Amino acid sequence: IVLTQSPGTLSLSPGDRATLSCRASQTIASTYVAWYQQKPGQAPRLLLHQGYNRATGVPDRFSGSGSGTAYSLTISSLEPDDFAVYYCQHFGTSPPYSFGQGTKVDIKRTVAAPSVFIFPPSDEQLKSGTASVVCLLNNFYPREAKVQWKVDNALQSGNSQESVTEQDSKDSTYSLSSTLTLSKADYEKHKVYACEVTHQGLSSPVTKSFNRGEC
Amino acid sequence: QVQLQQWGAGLLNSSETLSLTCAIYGESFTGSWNDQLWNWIRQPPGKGLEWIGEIDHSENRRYQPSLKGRVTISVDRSKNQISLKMRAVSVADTAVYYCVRGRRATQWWAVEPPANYGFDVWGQGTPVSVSSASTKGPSVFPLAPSSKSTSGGTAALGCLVKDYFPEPVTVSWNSGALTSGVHTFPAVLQSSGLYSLSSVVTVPSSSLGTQTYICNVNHKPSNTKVDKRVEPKSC
Ligand SMILES: *[C@@H]1O[C@H](CO)[C@@H](O)[C@H](O)[C@H]1NC(C)=O
Repeated sequence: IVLTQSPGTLSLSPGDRATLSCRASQTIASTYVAWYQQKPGQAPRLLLHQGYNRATGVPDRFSGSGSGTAYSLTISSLEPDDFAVYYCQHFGTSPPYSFGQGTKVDIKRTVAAPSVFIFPPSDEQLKSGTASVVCLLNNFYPREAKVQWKVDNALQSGNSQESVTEQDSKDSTYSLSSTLTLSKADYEKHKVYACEVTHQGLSSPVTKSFNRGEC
Repeated sequence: QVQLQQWGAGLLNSSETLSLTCAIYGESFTGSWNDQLWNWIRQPPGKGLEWIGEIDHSENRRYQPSLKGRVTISVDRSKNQISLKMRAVSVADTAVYYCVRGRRATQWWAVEPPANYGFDVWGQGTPVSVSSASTKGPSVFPLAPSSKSTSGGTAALGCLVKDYFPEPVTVSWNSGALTSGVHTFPAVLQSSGLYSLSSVVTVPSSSLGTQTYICNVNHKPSNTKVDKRVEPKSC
C-alpha cells in the first residue's frame, strides 16, 4: 500500500482553505487512515485518526473526509500556527505501516527572484587536498528552485549536496546553499565551474561561474 | 499522562549494533483493554517518517521487511521498557528514532478507545548518526567575496564549517553584532560520515573595504572555537 500526497507544497495565507490530498494504491477503509502534523524540530503530532475523528486537542478547523481511494485533510481556514508539514498514514489491522511523502503548507507571498553567488575553493582548503565550491541562492520565493552544477563540459551528479533554510520570519523567503565537493587532483583538471539557477522569478536561468586559476 | 522517554547511544561506527531504550510512563505495556502498540519510527535527515518495528500487548513483534532481520524489538516487562536493536548499521540508518505509542482495539466487549488506529503519543526521539569519524572539530574555510559573488550593489560572503562530528555547531558574525541578512544553513551528512554546513551574509560591496567580517564558530562536542576573518579576494 503506497500513499501519495499532493500537492508537494501548498502556499496559502491565514483565512484560506487548505485541502491536502492522500491517495492510496489500493482501496482502504476509512478506519485505517491517519493524519499527522509536524513542525521543524518537533516530533509529529496526531491530527486525525480513523479517517475523520479529531484527536484530543485538535481544533475544529482540522477536519477529514473522503473514502475508498481519495482522502483529504481540510483546514477550514488556516491559522498562523497551521504552517507545517502534514503526513497521511495507513494504520491497518496489522503492520507494516506506510506514510505519504508529505505536504508542506508555507506562507504565501509575492515572487522573489534569488540572488545567485558562487564561491571558489579557498586556498586553505586546497592545501589539504579537497576543493569545495559553494553556490548561494539568497532570499527567493517560492521554494521550488533548480540548481545544476556544470564543470567544463559535464553536468555534475552525485558530488554535491543542498541545504535550504526555513521560510524567513521577516520576509517569508527561502535561501539555498549547494556545495560541489571534489578532490584536489580532480578539481585542478578543469577550469570552468558554473552554477545554473532556474527559478520562477528569473526571466531566464542565471549562471554564475568562475575560471580556475584565472581571475 | 502517557510519557515516553528515550535514551541510548546515538553515535556508532559502521556495522555496529544500535541499542535504544524507551521507558513507558503513564500507561501499562498492555493497556487497560489490550490495545497498546509500541512502535519505533525513524526520520532520516530531510525525509519523511519510516516505520521500523512494533511490539504489541501480546509481545508479538513485526518488523519493517526492508530492514531484513537486522532489527529486534524486546521489552523488559519488570521495568516497562522497550528496547530497539539494529544490527550492522550503515550510513543509511542515520536518523532520528522515535518511540511511539499506537492503539488498535482488540476486545469486542470494549468501547472504541481514543486515538484508535493512531499514533497519538511520540517520544522526543534520539538522534542517531552512523559514521567512522571520532569527535572532530571543524575546519573553517572562508567563502571569500569577489566579482563572482556580487548581485547589483550587494556582495555575499561566509564561512564553510566543514568536516566536524557530531552535530551541532553554532555560527555568529562579529560576535553577534552582525545579524541582518545572515543565513546559517542546516548541515548535510557527507559520505564520510562527517558534517558540513555553510553560514553566509549579504552586505554592500563597498563595505568590504571598510568593515571586517568574522564568523565565530563553536563546536562544543570537541571544544573547538574558531574565529575566521573573511577577506575579499582581489584579482
Ligand atoms: C570509530 O572507531 C574509532 C576507532 O575505534 C573511534 O576512535 C571513533 O570514535 C569511532 N566513531 C564513533 C562515532 O564512535
